[PDB]
Amino acid sequence: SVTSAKVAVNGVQLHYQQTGEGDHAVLLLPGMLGSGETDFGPQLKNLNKKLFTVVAWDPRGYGHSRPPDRDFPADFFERDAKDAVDLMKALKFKKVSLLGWSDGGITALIAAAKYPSYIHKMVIWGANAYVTDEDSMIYEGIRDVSKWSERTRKPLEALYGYDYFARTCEKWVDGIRQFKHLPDGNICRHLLPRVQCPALIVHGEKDPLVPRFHADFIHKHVKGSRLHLMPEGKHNLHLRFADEFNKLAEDFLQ
Ligand SMILES: NC(=O)[C@@H](N)Cc1ccc(O)cc1
Ligand SMILES: [Mg+2]
Ligand SMILES: [Mn+2]
Repeated sequence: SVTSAKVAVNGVQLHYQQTGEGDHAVLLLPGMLGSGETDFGPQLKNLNKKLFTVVAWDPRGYGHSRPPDRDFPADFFERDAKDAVDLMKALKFKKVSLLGWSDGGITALIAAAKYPSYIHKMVIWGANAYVTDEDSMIYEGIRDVSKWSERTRKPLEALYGYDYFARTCEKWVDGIRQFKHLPDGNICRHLLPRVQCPALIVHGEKDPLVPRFHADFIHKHVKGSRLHLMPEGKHNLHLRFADEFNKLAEDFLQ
């Protein structure tokens, strides 16, 4: 059973889902336009409820954390990272582990680096710490939700309605473009060496959105990290291979 609610954090009413009675608190961080409802069903259902207390949050402007509407300032990943940690603190957790997917993995990396005393362990997949020319072709190619996959679009179109979905996606691409102009096309290359907790980087070898060199780079610069490659995994490996992923995550977190 899962409970949904909102809590006031940094001027916004953030929505989140929570389940479990475990003493090990875990936050599930969704990707672009994601939410606990669309990105973490299998985890909120199957992660061990005796071992963990699981929380899946909706970044401001995403999921049900509306208003406000989503905007992408130069520091939007850092703003989400602060909101995520403040949300867990508002929920009274003294320390937490992070499971971050894609943009959520980027967010998790930043949170671990900026609030090291609050993060126990971290599991991230599909994240990229910077943008290259190869990446540009990829994100520019997804700007138009019209060309998106029918199966991948349906859930977001249902949650937000076509208009908000389409527009926010365009604004997301515009936000990423700004990183390309910065030195090293940096998003969080500089924070990787500051992650002090045990980290597990998972990557689907058939991931069509994030080239593997991005996972290799994060693995290289996050001290003590482990890199797990899934031969058949794509970008949504925690959903397509949920039992395998959940087992992997549960083993690492304990
Ligand atoms: N779903 C998300 O959170 C995006 N980070 C996925 C993505 C990665 C790289 C890209 O070039 C484009 C899209
Ligand atoms: Mg450089
Ligand atoms: Mn929600």
